[PDB]
Amino acid sequence: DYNYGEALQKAIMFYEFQMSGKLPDNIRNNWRGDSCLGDGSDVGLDLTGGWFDAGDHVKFNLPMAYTATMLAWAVYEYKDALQKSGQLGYLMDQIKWASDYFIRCHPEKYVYYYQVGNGDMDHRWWVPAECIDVQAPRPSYKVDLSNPGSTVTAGTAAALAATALVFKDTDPAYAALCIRHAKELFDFAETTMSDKGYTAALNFYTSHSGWYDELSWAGAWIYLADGDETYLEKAEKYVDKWPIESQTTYIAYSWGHCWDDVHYGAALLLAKITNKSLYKEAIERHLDYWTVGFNGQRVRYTPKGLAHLTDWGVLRHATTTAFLACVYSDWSECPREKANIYIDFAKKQADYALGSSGRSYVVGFGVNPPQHPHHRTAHSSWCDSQKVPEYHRHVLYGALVGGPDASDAYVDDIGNYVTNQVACDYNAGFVGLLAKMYEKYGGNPIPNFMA
Ligand SMILES: OC[C@H]1O[C@@H](O[C@H]2[C@H](O)[C@@H](O)[C@H](O[C@H]3[C@H](O)[C@@H](O)[C@H](O[C@H]4[C@H](O)[C@@H](O)[C@H](O[C@H]5[C@H](O)[C@@H](O)[C@H](O[C@H]6[C@H](O)[C@@H](O)[C@H](O)O[C@@H]6CO)O[C@@H]5CO)O[C@@H]4CO)O[C@@H]3CO)O[C@@H]2CO)[C@H](O)[C@@H](O)[C@@H]1O
Ligand SMILES: [Ca+2]
Repeated sequence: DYNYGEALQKAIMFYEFQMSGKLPDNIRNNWRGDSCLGDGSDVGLDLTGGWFDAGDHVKFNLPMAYTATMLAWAVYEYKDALQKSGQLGYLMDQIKWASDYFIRCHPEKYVYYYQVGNGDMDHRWWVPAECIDVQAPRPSYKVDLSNPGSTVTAGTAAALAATALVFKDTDPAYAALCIRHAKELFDFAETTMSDKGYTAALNFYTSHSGWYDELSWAGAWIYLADGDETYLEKAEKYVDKWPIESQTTYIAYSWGHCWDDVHYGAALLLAKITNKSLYKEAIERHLDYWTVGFNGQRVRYTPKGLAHLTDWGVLRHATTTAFLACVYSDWSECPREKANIYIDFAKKQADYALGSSGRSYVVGFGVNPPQHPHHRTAHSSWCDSQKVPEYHRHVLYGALVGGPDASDAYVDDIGNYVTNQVACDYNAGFVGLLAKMYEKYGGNPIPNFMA
C-alpha cells in the first residue's frame, strides 16, 4: 500500500508552513520567516502566533481551534504510533503553538479575541506572509459579555481542554493552565448563549449549526482532561439542541464532522465516555450512512470510490469522517461486523487522498501531486499576482487540497480556491487518519526530512 509514514510526516509538517509570528529556531524549512509580529498592537496585546487559516493570512480562531482539537485527538488515540513514526514531537509542538495563541487571545475571563486580520482587505493582497503586514492594517476582533460569541469561545475551550489532556503526562503546569482557561471559556459561552458579537468572520466562518454542539464538544474534552463531572453533565444536557436530520426526529447523520458541525465527534466521544445507546446509535447511523447506507439512503460516491459529500473541501470531509471511523472501529464496544466495514472505508478514503485514483491529492507526496495550491506564501509572487511566477517557488509539503468533483474530475489551478484550496481544517482529521493507517500498515517516513 501507500507509505503512510511519509504521508503522516508531511501532513504534520504542513502546519509549520502555516505558522504566524516569531518562528522558533527549531523549524525545518528554510523559506518561511518571521511574520505579522505586530498582531494585537492595535489593542495593546501580544496576539502573535497561531496559524494562518488557509492560503491567506487571516487568523480565524473558530477553524483554528477546531484544528487544534482534532490534532490533539490524533495524539490521544494514536500516541504510540506517532512516537514510533518519529513525528510525535513535531505534532505536539504545533498543538502548543495554537494553544499558546488561544491563551494570549484570552486576557480576561470574559474577553476573547477571535480574529486577527480583516478578511476582505487581507484577501486583496496576493503577497507572502513575510510581507503581508506592510501592505494593510491587521485589526483584532473580540467578543465580551455585551457582544458575545458562544460558538468560538466554546470551540476554543475544546481546543485547550484537549491540549491539556495530551500534555498532562509531559508538562503538568501547562495542562493546568490550559484547563483553567478552558473552563473559563466554557462558562463565558454557556452564560451568554449568543453569537451576536461574532461578526468579523461573517461570510468566511459563519456558525450555521449553533453553539450547542460546541458546548457538548468542549464539555466532553474538559471531562476527559480533568474528570470534572460538572462538564460531562452539561455536555449531555445540550444534546437535545444538536441538529436533527430533516423530516425525522433523529440526530443529524447525513453531513459530517467539520469546523461548523462538531456534534458528530462529540457523539463519538460521549459514546466512549458513557457507553449510552443514544450516542452509539447516533454515530453508527452516521458511519452507516457513509458506508453501507442507512434506511435506503447513502452518501454519494464517485465511481472511483471517494465519499463525496459536497464540492467545497470534499477531501477534508471524507478524510475527517474516515478518522472518526478509525476511532470508533478501534473501540471494543463497536459491533465486530461494523468495525471491519468502517476501517475498510477509512483505508479507501486514505488511499484515495494518497493516489488510488491515479494521482495524489497531497502536495509534495506520491504520484503527480497538486503543484499549484491556492496559497500566497508557497507561491511567493513578487508583484501581487496569482499568475507570476507561473510555478510556485516553494513546495507546500503535506497539504491536502480541496479535491475533485463528483465524477473524479480535477485539474491544478491556482485560481480555483475551491478545488485547489488548502487549509488548517483540511489537514486536521487527515493527520489522525494517517496515524491509524501508519499503525496498521506502516510505511516508513523519510529519514532526516527537511523542507
Ligand atoms: O446544510 C448543510 C450543512 O451546512 C454546514 O455548514 C457548512 C456551510 O453551509 C458552508 O457554507 C461552509 O462552507 C465553508 C467551507 O467548508 C470552508 O472550507 C470555507 O473556508 C474558506 C474560507 O471561508 C475562505 O475565506 C477562504 O478562501 C478565501 C481565499 O483564501 C482568498 O484567497 C480569496 O480571495 C479572493 C477573493 O475572494 C476574490 O474576491 C478576489 O478577487 O480574489 C481573491 C484572491 O486573489 O477569498 C476566499 C474567500 O472565499 O478559504 C477557506 C478554505 O476553504 O468557508 C466556507 C464558509 O461558507 O461549510 C459548513 C460546514 O460544512 C452545517 O455545519 C451542517 O450542519 C449542515 O447540514
Ligand atoms: Ca456548531
